[PDB]
Amino acid sequence: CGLVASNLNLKPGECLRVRGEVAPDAKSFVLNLGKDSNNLCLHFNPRFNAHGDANTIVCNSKDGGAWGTEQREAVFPFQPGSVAEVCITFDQANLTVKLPDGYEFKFPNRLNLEAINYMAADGDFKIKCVAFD
Amino acid sequence: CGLVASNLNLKPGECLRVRGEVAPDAKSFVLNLGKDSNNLCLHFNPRFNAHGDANTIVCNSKDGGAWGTEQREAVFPFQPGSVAEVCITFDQANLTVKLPDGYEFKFPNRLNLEAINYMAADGDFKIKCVAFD
Ligand SMILES: CCCO[C@@H]1O[C@H](CO)[C@@H](O[C@@H]2O[C@H](CO)[C@H](O)[C@H](OCc3cn(CC(=O)c4cccc(O)c4)nn3)[C@H]2O)[C@H](O)[C@H]1NC(C)=O
Ligand SMILES: CCCO[C@@H]1O[C@H](CO)[C@@H](O[C@@H]2O[C@H](CO)[C@H](O)[C@H](OCc3cn(CC(=O)c4cccc(O)c4)nn3)[C@H]2O)[C@H](O)[C@H]1NC(C)=O
Repeated sequence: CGLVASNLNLKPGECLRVRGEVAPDAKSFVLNLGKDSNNLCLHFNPRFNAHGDANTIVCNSKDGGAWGTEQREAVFPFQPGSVAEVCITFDQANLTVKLPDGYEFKFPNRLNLEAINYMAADGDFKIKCVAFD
Repeated sequence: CGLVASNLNLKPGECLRVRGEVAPDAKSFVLNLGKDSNNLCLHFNPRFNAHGDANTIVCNSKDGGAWGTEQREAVFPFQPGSVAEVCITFDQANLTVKLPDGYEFKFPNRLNLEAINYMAADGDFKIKCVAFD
């Protein structure tokens, strides 16, 4: 288990930036954002090779412990053995996730949070920097 | 409170860098580092005007919930309403705290910690970036 941060108080429009090292033999990594471990407005899960999936970004939510409906994106701007930065903001409608190689997508905001207060990292990604604009 | 982070996995010799905003009306701010909230190898508390002190850094430890003996530093390179970076490293014997304007001091590692896994901020200091080298 990686870094866990709480009391983030990230408000709408504000940008969370996370930079880390993807392991040379990375299979999967996770960035979870929300209120706490049972309440995630974003589970962000790039799979290099995990759960039968190759080079696929899997996203979901978790509401009161229940996983929501999974969604997949169609670009994979991550390499094993490289540094990667991810930038995330939100409003009441969507989270906007900005990634390397110019790519960006929205994920619906399915929870009712006033602020994002919790972040947790897991898997094959070593956090080097977190910034809270 | 302010930001709380766990699973930091900071090891001897590694540098934890914290940048933030000292409030315009600052009286006091705190960075706590250790194993968890009850086991702090460093309670770092710059006091502009608080708890009987003026322009003094107070340091302490907390061991199993019990506060140690306070140490007061000789330097105070902070001002209200400014940005500040603090860099912390540690080893067997001491924490080394590097402050703005080239100041630094040592505080004994009273718990003999071999890893720092917990950090928390409180008071008139808003964390904007946390980095690991
Ligand atoms: C809809 C049902 C379809 O079948 C599958 O069902 C699976 C089980 O529910 C589903 O996987 C789960 O998807 C969730 C998101 O929708 C989560 O990604 C579930 O994992 C949660 C998790 C695991 N971990 C630890 C981790 O990622 C990790 C831990 C250590 C090392 C490492 O490289 C990674 N953290 N969070 C993950 O197990 C698969 O994504 C899903 N596949 C499809 C195509 O939908
Ligand atoms: C004046 C005669 C009594 O002596 C005092 O006794 C005090 C109580 O023991 C002692 O203070 C405590 O020292 C501890 C370290 O030895 C801690 O600093 C105690 O505070 C814990 C604390 C508080 N906070 C929240 C905080 O920093 C904050 C929160 C909101 C606004 C703000 O400006 C600041 N975080 N941690 C702090 O209350 C003071 O250091 C001590 N002072 C002297 C000069 O001896």
